Amino acid sequence: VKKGFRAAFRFQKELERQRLLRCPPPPVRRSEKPNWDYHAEIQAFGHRLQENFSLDLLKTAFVNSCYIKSEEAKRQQLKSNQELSEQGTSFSQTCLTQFLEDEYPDMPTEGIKNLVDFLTGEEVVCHVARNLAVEQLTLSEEFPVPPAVLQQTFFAVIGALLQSSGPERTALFIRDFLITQMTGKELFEMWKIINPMGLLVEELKKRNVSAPESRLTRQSGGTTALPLYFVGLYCDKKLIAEGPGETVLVAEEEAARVALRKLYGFTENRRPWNY
Amino acid sequence: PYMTREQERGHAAVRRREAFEAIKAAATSKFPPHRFIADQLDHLNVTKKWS
Amino acid sequence: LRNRVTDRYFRIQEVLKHARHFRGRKNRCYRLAVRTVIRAFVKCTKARYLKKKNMRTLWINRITAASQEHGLKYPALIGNLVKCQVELNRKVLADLAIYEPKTFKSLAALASRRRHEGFAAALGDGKEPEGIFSRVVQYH
Amino acid sequence: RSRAYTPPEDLQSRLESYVKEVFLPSNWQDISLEDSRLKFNLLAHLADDLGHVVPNSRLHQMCRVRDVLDFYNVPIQDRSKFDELSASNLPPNLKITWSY
Amino acid sequence: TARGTPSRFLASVLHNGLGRYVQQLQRLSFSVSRDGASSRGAREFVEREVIDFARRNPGVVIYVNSRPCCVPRVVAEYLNGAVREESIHCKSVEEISTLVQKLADQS
Amino acid sequence: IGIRLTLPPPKVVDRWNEKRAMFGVYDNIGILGNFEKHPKELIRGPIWLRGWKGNELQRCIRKRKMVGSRMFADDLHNLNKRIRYLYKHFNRHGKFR
Ligand SMILES: [Mg+2]
Repeated sequence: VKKGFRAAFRFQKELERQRLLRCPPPPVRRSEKPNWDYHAEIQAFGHRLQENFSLDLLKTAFVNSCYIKSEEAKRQQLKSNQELSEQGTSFSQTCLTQFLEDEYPDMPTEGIKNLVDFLTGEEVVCHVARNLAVEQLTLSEEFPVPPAVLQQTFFAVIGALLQSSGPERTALFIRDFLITQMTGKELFEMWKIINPMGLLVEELKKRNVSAPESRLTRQSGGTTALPLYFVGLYCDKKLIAEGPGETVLVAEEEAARVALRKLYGFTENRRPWNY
Repeated sequence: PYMTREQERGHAAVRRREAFEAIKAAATSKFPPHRFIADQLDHLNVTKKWS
Repeated sequence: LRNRVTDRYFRIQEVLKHARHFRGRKNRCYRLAVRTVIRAFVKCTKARYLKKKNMRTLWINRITAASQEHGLKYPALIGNLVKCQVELNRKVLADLAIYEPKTFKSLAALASRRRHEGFAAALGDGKEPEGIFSRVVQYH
Repeated sequence: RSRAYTPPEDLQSRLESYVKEVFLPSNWQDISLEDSRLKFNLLAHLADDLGHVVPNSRLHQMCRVRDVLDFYNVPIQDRSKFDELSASNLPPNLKITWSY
Repeated sequence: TARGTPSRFLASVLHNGLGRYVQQLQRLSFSVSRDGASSRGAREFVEREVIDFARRNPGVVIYVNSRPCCVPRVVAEYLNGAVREESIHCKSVEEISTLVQKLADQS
Repeated sequence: IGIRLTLPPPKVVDRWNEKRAMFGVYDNIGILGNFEKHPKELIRGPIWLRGWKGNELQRCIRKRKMVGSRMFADDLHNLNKRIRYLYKHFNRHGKFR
């Protein structure tokens, strides 16, 4: 028994750490930990993004309808979220279609609808609102905040910024948080399609150009388990696109996708977004 | 050479002498530093507390 | 024992957090883990020199390969780009070789054009007009 | 009994009144307190009145009446640091607590 | 060493410079002993520098807890939910100021 | 693993004990009690080191000549051998001479 206290204290806390790694507790929400002042942190959320809100309106932007119902379930022993989220998602849909119709004038509106339904999807918006401290300020029933609820609160925050400071500042907000989520993503990672060849055929009918001949430009290792093909797509013996693949069908479909990126201006070499 | 050896003689004796008088002067000006009351009393602040 | 050492689990564990990924008993037995951990740190600092060296030879391999695609050799490309006052370096030329092969093709065209003006200039000797790409920009 | 001191606005006339009541000429601010009874009466009246006493660490420092005058018009303000920080007009993102 | 440690690629949090710049530091949590020799430089930091600091960036909410600690800490929390706990044990005010500005400037 | 698993019982120390509150009193009995006692007449301990400090060979010599006559037999014997050893060490071994 070695006399002293400091090594027993250090060892006591290392045992505490191995207890936390072996059996970690279920994650508690942030408002149920020390160092929380809700009002101060809503104000901080305002100043963080570099705009002003009417603070009561932003406060109602974080108050869900599930929270009021389970809260009144807890009373027996507040304005909801839905109006602001309605306004915010209506506005963000029409402004995203404004930006994406302005900077991509050749896109089909099916494509603009799938882009906008990507930039306002649950995956994108929930990825954005967990890094703007929206989730920490959401008054929700259950933790972690389920993704439909958090989508609703994010567009509620957009609605509150709209009523706060008009359509131009929210346009810059949506530009700076939702549009930057399509950086480094290809078009058909966002607008998924089946049968790009038929789509390319129909688009070439709309420009009054003939149907393209798929036409094998380069190949290698044709009789092996690792071939490479470049199928080209010619229109009146001038190619519009050419793409590679492991088989011929794969390369032909992919050349169809290259042609569709080229018709719509959504190439890898397009002029970047001007911020 | 730009000069003969007769021409160069003592053409830099002053600057050499002043340089060595500087070396000599930094050598003979070596002494313990000043000790201050403020440093010794400033050790009392290790038990400065709040009220 | 007046004062014997209490805090010795932590000295051992300062060494052994660096050895947890070795093999054999080097990962657990301090006496073995110390020799291997020291020896790992010495390699870790002498490897900074070799990181720089091996990147540079990697770039010379990639510039060599990409310039052999256009018929040039590596000394011809680097020499006759210096002589055009294009002071791009090996990292950038290797990255242009992979990612921007038209810029790399035009750099190989600029270097072979300069190389031929070097030939024609150093063949017809005497007072003559200099080459067009052979001219230098004087800085004062 | 609280160490807070706020100097009065009629302190010149009060202090002068005490100097006359312990005595009296013009240029009364340059009266030496070399007499020990005179100093005890003067500072004892002021301590009795103002509730603020010249400490032992400073008691030899006043050799003129002017020095007592210059002593009794520094505001000695006494409160806890929790009451100094929270009254120093905090921005809305500082929060200070005192687990004491 | 690099083979012992994990590695990652250079990134931002939500494309942090594209649209606008967002301060990635949400909360600081100072905990400072009232009577205690290790939190002296923390005390002089709360008295002198923390109000100026709290005004120079309002997106950061700062909690000074002031309990009887034996080692004072600062706990930086970030927008992406990272937590950096650093000690300000026996540091001068200037060293604490450079540490807190270091935590502010990073992600 | 020679480290203890539970932290030990706390060390309750009374700083305002009788001994601690009155430590150091009558250290100045000389200089402000008219020099009738020295402070070294305040210290209690072995009779051969009241107001005397020496290294170990000197402590052993002094102990032998001051109290060695009534020392026990094998203590006296151990002490004679310690003086004999410490003699042969201080006088014939070391670095500096
Ligand atoms: Mg080298």
